[PDB]
Amino acid sequence: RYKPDWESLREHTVPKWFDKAKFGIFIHWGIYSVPGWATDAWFFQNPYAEWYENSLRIKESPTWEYHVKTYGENFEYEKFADLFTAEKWDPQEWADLFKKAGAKYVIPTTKHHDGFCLWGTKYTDFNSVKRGPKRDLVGDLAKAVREAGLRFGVYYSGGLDWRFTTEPIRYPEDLSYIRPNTYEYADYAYKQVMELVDLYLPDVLWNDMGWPEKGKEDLKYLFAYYYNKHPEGSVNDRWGVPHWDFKTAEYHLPGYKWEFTRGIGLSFGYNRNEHMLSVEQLVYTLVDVVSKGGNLLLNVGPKGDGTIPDLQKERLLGLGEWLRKYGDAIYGTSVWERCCAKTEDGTEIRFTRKCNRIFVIFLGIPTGEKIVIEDLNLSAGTVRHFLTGERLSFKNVGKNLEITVPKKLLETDSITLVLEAV
Amino acid sequence: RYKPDWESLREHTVPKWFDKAKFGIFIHWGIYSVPGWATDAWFFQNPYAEWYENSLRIKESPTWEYHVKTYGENFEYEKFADLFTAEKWDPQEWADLFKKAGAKYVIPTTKHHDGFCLWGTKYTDFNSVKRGPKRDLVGDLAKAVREAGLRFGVYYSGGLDWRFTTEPIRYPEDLSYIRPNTYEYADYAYKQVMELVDLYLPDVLWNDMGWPEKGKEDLKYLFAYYYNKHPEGSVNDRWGVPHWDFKTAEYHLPGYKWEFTRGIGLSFGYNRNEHMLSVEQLVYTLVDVVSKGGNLLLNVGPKGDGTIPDLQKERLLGLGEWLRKYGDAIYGTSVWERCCAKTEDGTEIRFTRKCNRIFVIFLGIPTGEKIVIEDLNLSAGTVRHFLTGERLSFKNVGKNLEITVPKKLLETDSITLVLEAV
Amino acid sequence: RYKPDWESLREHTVPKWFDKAKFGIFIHWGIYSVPGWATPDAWFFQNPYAEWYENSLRIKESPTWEYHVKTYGENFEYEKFADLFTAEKWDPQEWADLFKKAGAKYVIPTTKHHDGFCLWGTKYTDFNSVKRGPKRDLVGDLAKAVREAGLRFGVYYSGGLDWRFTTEPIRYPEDLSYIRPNTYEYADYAYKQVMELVDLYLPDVLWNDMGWPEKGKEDLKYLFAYYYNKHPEGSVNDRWGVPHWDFKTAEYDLPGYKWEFTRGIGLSFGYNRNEGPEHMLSVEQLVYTLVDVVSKGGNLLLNVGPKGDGTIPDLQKERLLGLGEWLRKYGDAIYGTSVWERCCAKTEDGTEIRFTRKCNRIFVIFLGIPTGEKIVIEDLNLSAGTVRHFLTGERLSFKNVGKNLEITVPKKLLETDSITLVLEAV
Amino acid sequence: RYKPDWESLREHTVPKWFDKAKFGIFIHWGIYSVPGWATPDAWFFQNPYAEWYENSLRIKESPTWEYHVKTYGENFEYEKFADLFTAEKWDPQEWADLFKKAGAKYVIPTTKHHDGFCLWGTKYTDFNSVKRGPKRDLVGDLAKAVREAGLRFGVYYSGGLDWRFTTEPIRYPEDLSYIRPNTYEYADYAYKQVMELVDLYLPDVLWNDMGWPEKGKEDLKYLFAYYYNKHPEGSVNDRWGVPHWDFKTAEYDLPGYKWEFTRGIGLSFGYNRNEGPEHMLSVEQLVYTLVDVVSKGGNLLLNVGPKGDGTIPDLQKERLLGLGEWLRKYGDAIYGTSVWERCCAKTEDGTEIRFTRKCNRIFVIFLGIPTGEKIVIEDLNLSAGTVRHFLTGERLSFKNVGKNLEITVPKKLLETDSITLVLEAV
Repeated sequence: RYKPDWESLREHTVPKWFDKAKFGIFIHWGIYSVPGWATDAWFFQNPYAEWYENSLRIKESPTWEYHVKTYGENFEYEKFADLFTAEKWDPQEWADLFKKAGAKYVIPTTKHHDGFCLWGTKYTDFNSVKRGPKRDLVGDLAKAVREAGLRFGVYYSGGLDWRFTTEPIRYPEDLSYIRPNTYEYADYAYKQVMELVDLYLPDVLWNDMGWPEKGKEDLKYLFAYYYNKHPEGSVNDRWGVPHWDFKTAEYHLPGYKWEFTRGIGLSFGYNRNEHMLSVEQLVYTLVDVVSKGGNLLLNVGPKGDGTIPDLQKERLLGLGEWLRKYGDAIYGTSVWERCCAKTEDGTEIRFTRKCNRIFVIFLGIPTGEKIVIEDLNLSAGTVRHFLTGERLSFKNVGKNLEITVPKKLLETDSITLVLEAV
Repeated sequence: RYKPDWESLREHTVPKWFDKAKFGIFIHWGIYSVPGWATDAWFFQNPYAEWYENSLRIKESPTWEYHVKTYGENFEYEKFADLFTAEKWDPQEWADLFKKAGAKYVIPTTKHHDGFCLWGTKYTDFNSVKRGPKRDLVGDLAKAVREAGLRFGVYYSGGLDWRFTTEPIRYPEDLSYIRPNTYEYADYAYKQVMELVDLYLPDVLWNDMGWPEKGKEDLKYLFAYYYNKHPEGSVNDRWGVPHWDFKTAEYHLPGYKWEFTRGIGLSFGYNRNEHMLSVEQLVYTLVDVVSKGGNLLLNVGPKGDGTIPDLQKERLLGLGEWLRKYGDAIYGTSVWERCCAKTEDGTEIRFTRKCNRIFVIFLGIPTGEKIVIEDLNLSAGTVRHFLTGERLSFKNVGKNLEITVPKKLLETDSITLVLEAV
Repeated sequence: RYKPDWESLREHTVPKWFDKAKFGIFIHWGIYSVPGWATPDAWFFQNPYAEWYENSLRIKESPTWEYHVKTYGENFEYEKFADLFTAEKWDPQEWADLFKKAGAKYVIPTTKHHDGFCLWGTKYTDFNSVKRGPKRDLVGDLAKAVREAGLRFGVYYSGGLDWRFTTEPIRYPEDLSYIRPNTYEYADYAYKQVMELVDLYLPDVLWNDMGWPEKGKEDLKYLFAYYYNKHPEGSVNDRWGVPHWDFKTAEYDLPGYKWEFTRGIGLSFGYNRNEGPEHMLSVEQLVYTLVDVVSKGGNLLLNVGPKGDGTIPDLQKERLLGLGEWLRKYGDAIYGTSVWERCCAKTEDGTEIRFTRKCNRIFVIFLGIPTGEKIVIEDLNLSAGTVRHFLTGERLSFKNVGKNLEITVPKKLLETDSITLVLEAV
Repeated sequence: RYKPDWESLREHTVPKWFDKAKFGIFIHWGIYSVPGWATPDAWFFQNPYAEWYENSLRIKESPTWEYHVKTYGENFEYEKFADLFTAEKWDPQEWADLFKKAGAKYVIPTTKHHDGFCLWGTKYTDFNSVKRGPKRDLVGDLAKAVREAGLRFGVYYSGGLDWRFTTEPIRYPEDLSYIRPNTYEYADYAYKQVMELVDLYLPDVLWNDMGWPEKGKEDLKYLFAYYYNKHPEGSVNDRWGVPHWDFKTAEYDLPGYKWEFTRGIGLSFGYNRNEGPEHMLSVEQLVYTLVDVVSKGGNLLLNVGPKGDGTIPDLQKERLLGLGEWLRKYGDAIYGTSVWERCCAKTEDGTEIRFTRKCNRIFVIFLGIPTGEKIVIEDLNLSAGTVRHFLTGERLSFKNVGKNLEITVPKKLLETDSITLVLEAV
């Protein structure tokens, strides 16, 4: 039984499925998806479309100029809640896209910074049941995501809620005082995350932007309650308290579990003006992250009508096809003695490990047969072209390792050459 | 004038009437009185009928099985509030029962763990004025209790309120995190106890299960306000702060005032399945408690219709008759140099003291005339059969004391032989 | 057993002996007693308290600074009075028997006053009576003498103030909020010294002064639990700045808690040469103070300021024995009493009256003796039964007359009392 | 790099070596080892722990107080055992090779137990092994010997308890909440001493005991960051009373965190003369304890209590080598394993069973060897593939039969095992 203090809660370690999953889908979707527009002066020129309302409150910004042109100056940001009808939304079609993309978990924004809630919460009427789609989007997405056999978590903007503030964030230091600040908000955040736990029992609680100072001691109780109901549940590292199951990162060997998050593009919310990572670059991000002990949480930004855009869908299916082929070198693997290496050509290389098996993943395919890995030595054994299963020649030449893999096998690979030694 | 800090409030000592009263009546009565049913796995097999709702939230328990049989699985615990009509309730009949039982104070549950309030509180509609009896039960019981010349206090479940939680207590350690937890509850508890003070000015504030952590500093102010309005008021020791007027106990020579509480049976709330303490055993509990500096708070559990059950009433009237006879050896007494002694026969003995007078109370009546009290010596004087006032022979034989009391006088006593030395 | 948290420590109520004691002796005695001198907003510039001599000396051009420079010299540091403090003619058995005869039930000397000098052989400083002037453990030897005479023994300790740890004087009352030792080192020192007093002498009272250092306040829940588990009948005053205390103190309806009034037989606490009998209370005024305090639920802690050589001046000796004769006589109306429903009344004439209580008996103590047989107490009625003259037991005639009470005491029985007419209602 | 705040310090997970180590040696050795004596609610009056000798001695009329007065005399203070502690026949290379042969992967001696005596040349007290009996840095010389044998080296430190700073004994368990050093001085001392151990010996485990002084708890976020940045493979137990720890401890579904069970080969931790083989575990019981602990995700920290002269008694020596032979054999089922889906099972006969895991392999360790070829494990089914006898590798016939598991192991292969039948599922 977990107790509500930091010493006891650190008994809860990252669950097995999370370390083994490797790849998950972030979904940023709300009333900001309706306009879906973006471009130290970062907040004046904000490339993140989820931040639309903040950008709109800055009357000197490009966002305000776009809004007046499109919707008119008398159109409050709140009004987007009536436009957000998600008419073309099919949660089974989403889940199946995510499944074929190779994802093992999915995490939608239940409430982003703008305070709009995508479920039928009883602590505010500013929600998707009373407004917009007249629908519990979190609950319907959950059923569908799990109908596809995937795990389901929830994002919650605990640290920011612009239903509780009026002045915008213009500079990064404005974040230290433009927060809800009240005891009432601390209660509200606690009650809303407890509600998500009771209604949807998520496998991940993914907070953002810190937790209200007045509510930090509540998390002792919230985590104990969560873990005692759901020990395979997990918690990210954005609460500003001394517990977390995994760390997060946006810039990118650790002994702790962590997770790298980014959009297919730059923006997390849908952005009309959009800069995208090719299929190839997304494969090299996945591999590099997993080789260093991490999971990749890749963000999809749907449109207001519930459709995932064209350029996003095709990057995701291209990722999933590469994962059906090279999945055994990704899923369920631990790190090696080191993550990295190069060739004389200048091709980078990444290692993973399932038992005594170890996978060597090239970020690219070498032109030539004779490949020379700088500063690697292998202790005897047998080494194979993973994809074909074909035995290859190898010897140790000094500090380097010489391997020759036929042109025949190189042409079968897609995006990465993958080998496998025992 | 009392100030709101612990150093000043400890100037408030237990008032005179409380130490002199010796015997009070707990009354556990609410919507749980309607079903009135009970049997480390204590919470699965909970013999306390007040805990019905908690037991019902455990779907694997005998309570849930009884409830489905009797009321059906679609019957919410809250629905008992409409059944709780207290139609046969007569508060003057209660008070007069308590008076003849020998009680000097009465304490009903204004709000137990289930959160239902027996007065017309303005901070929730889950109360006896809006629901059930359409009546202020705390206010009517108060008037009647004081019409009989008795003092009136209030119990309040500050530490537990199941209107603010959904998950049940299964194990004792669940109590450390399954509490309301919010700032809103801390305010609610403070406001509701302030309301009881303003409406009913009780002579005892009897909290239960601790006070919300977020509200503990409020009690500085609440106690100062209470004492400055009502210096003869008193406060129990279940707030989890550094002040109290008397201690409480459920298991049973101290320099501090305390109070032992138990049901006539095991359960505090009415329990169909019910194990009762005979009249005799209740007399020996009273005496033993008072001889050690305590008061006995004995609990009555009425039925939903407002009647105190048969077996409870008869135990209470049997207690009160013994108190009309031997009351001067109980009421208004202080402890002696020691509480206790035995005879060679093995009969226990207890001492009390009014001035230089001291009472020797046997838990039983010896068969024989010659009685031998082990390890007692008396400094000269005169020693009498309390009930008859008759002088007796006595001498000191070593460390023991020999007394002979005629068979004639022994037969007049009921339950206890009582003597009196000067 | 007591545990070290404030909630648990409230279980320790005031010991029955201290409640019943009613009267005890303070003793302010130290190296300040050697010069033994003070003057007849600006209290610290013209300090009439001889204990405060070093502080006054630190204030250039104070009256104490005049008397120090002419009498001892400017180049003569206060610390060196410790070698002049020899206690030549000290006899602890002579003190303990004086105090016994005075009616006192407990005795409390200053083990360390504000100047930091310790009157026992503490191991945490050499600035003490064993290494310096007396070459004697004064606290220990007085403890034994006091205890052989059958009295309880407490210790005073200046926790909040130690001038061995500060240089700058207190000039104004607001200076007390910052001119303190302030260090963690000082907090440890104070804790270790009071633990040492507990272990060596197991006193019946721990009487701190001037608050406890802020950094050491949390230590006191450990020290109090430690003290009480070794000595359940121990007691603690209210000058530590923490939630727990056994009795309150003061130097200036009734309370339901135990408290203690303290004052000198004279004005100054430490011996003052420059203080004649005009600043001293007579035997009458001392009995009136005792009765007044006791009727309000307190003990009186009366201070005696001895000379550097260990003798108590005759003036002070005299008043103590006079008090004791009155207490040998009227003691059954003082010792072991409680408060009545009210403390006070007065006659139409103007003689103050005070009340105490032992069970159903009620003592009516007049502060003075009326010069007429017909006595009218204003604004009092009695529950009646019988009212008698306390000393002889003789029943008197009395009647409630409206809001007042009327009572006939023969001149024969008024002449049997000393200082106070005493009656008794049952 | 690690930063000094609890949130940042959770980044330091338990080092892979400690997770994989499975078995280490405690060594309780000090001046208490000289008398080396204890007895066969009231645990402190009749203490069977020889380490606690000084505390027992402080309790007048305890069994330890009897044995001290007759054997050494009443006037003989516990402190002077430090001069009798000479470690005449101590050889650290002999210990380190015993421990190596026993299969241990780490070794942890008491650098300072509750009595405050330090087994290294600390500069913060003279009450240590360099200035006193051994005239030797015992911690330093054992560290080198342990490290030359290829083992990891930790340090035990009694932070929460130091009897050089308290006089009064622990008589009851509630006394531990207040009879503590309590000063800021003590908090500084403990911090400086453990920083000194870090700087001198850079241990692989910091094993505190009895909590950390409350006034020093905030220091530990600085000390932990300091320790880990100098030594990332370092580890810290859970007896400091702060949010951060690397493994939990105990002396009495599975956990997902690392923990450690500690117990003596006998009852007492420090050497006890008055303790024969009836209070000692056999080789069988030690292997059963190790397996049980490891199947539940812990290491076993087995304590050895050496004599004052530095020798380990033959009884204790014997059991260690027996264990080691079993671990030389079945080590691939212990070292570097993890927990399986469940710890335990039992046969219909009643032989307990435990599980461990290396990748896809699953070891079925019987606590005992069945006396029949047909074996029925209750309430278990296997994912199957193949089940083989671990030692020989030979594939066995097996079938799931309802809720149980059936398995035929020839008598020839049952006779190849020592103490435990071991199987293996792939």
